[PDB]
Amino acid sequence: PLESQYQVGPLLGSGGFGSVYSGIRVSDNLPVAIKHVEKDRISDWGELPNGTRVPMEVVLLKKVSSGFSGVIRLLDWFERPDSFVLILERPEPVQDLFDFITERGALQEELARSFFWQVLEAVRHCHNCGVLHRDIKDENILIDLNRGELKLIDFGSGALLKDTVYTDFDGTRVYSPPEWIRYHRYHGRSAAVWSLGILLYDMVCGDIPFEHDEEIIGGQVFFRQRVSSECQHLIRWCLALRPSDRPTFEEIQNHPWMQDVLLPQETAEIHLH
Amino acid sequence: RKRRRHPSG
Ligand SMILES: O=c1[nH]c2ccccc2nc1/C=C\c1cccs1
Repeated sequence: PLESQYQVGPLLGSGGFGSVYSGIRVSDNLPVAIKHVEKDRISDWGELPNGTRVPMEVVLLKKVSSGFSGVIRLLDWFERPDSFVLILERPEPVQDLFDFITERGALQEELARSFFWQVLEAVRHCHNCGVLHRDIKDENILIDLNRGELKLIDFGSGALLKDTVYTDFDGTRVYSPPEWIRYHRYHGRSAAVWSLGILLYDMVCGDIPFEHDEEIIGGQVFFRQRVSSECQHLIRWCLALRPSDRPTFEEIQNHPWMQDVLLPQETAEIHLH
Repeated sequence: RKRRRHPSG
């Protein structure tokens, strides 16, 4: 029973993802986050091996929560009459990357390189586990400020990864690719790479490049901060209008701008402590 | 200029 295993603290946030509380597992005082999702609000459903009908978000989290990774891991979950409750890891101290960029402004390229590298490794892990997040953005990335490690959250818009076309989408429109805007069609990996280009611009310029549909489909990336030529090239490559012109994850991580990445501990000591 | 969050889900 959920009520006796966890002590519930303050609300951390609420929105399309449900309501999330700070918590502590009474068994070992382990810090957790406690996410409540209303059953009426669950779009896609899935099945566990046991055949239990659960939100898709639980299926996806289970697929990516084995072993260590840059994903906030699902530790347990419960069904209630009108909702599901998810028990998630809670690193401490933590700040999401949206708030971090708001407070710090455009990030030094060394710091953006370290963050972006870790996001790539986490997204690779998801895809290797058969999971497409479909809502990569700074808001859905937590920074462990002491360890210098980034963690993906909020798989509520995600899907099982497939090689055929997607025609549904409930992620963030300003991170969505022009083929979705124009045709309501996209493929998983190339749409993910588009959102990663948006994210990288966001890091190095201090905000996302596009706010309107016309800008998303227009194909013009104006740089509002000084950004190195190598970094601009990688961003513009990720934001190629034609999906097949975008880099693979391998090509991103082999890009000249991505070389000589800092370790997480170095990232924390230089930029976060 | 105004930086803002963008809801999803
Ligand atoms: O899945 C999560 N969704 C959140 C949405 C809004 C606010 C907080 C959220 N924290 C989550 C997970 C884990 C956390 C670990 C440490 C802080 S939050």
